[PDB]
Amino acid sequence: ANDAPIVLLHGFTGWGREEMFGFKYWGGVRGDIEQWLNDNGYRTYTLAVGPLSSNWDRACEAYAQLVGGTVDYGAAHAAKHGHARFGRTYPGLLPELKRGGRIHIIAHSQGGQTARMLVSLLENGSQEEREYAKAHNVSLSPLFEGGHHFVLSVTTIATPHDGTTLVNMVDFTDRFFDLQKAVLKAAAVASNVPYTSQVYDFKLDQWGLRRQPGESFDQYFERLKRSPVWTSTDTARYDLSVPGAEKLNQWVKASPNTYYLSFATERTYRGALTGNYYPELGMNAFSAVVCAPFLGSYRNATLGIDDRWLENDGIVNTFSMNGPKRGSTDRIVPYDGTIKKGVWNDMGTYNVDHLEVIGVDPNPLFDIRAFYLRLAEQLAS
Ligand SMILES: [Ca+2]
Ligand SMILES: [Zn+2]
Repeated sequence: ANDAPIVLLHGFTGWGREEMFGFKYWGGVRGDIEQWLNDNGYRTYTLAVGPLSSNWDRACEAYAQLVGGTVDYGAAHAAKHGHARFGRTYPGLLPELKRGGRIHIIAHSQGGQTARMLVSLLENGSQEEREYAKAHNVSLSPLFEGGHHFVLSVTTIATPHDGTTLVNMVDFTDRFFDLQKAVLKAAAVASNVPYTSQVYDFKLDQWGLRRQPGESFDQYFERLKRSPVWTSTDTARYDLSVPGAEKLNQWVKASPNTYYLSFATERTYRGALTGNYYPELGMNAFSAVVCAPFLGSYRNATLGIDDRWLENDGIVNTFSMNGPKRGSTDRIVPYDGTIKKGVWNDMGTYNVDHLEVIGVDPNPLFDIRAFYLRLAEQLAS
């Protein structure tokens, strides 16, 4: 049926094609997924947006990168949260978008919540931003007007649509920055070295946070921990939690003019005596040692977290991935050989871990190339 190019969108880790000395978030140690899709004749682009920023801030950045222009976070939103209204300036990867072009988004991890929110803003705008604009006589980003539907279909991989319990870990703060550290390591990048090039830009202009000359990432992360991008409600950290994801689900709905596709991942085995889930062999070392124990055993009746939630891919509960449920009116149906419009098409669950699926961690039985080509083909169908 269609011609749409594909835009790749990372999660709460992630970086541009030139960052990390060319080590690709999409493809990691296996290769360059964008290159493969392009070689195969599927036109593909990569967005880079603040890994730790809220989905709102991320969707605003994404809008700017796509159509070109200066990031506008909304004057009501920036006033409420205490950060800059305008951010950086982009050329635009897809100027055709201005004349009725369309796209497909392939989104990993938190990128899936962002892709959802982008769609919902494009279609509906923000009532709150429209009113704050009229009321204080300031300018409004066209992102907030509504009526701008240009995303034809959204595909999510290992997305915490309902939040992930990782956030409830007692040392979640130190362990989450340890993961940024791990993803760094997998790119042959030290955390105790004060690099002179950017390497990994967290894109915190709006918070006025930037890494300093002679500052290592270890040192940078300590500061980040104490900044509003870790401690405010306007953070990846918040939209990632269970209550945070459910809040997003209350206003971020499936558009009827988009097709939605979900892929779940798992890398655990159930223990028969405990009913706990444990990391399979070959699961990435950091999630194996640090995150998966906790994820496979944390229950919390007040949060409605029971045995359903224990299966996981090393970072996100598997139950969370098939589509938003908590606080949502979206429909989820299992893939029947056809992609239905306006609902979540549950493409099933793959025995792959969170970082193996984008190839950041090796997995020789996972045929990452055929995986992505099949996705590309399905989107074109
Ligand atoms: Ca592995
Ligand atoms: Zn913000």
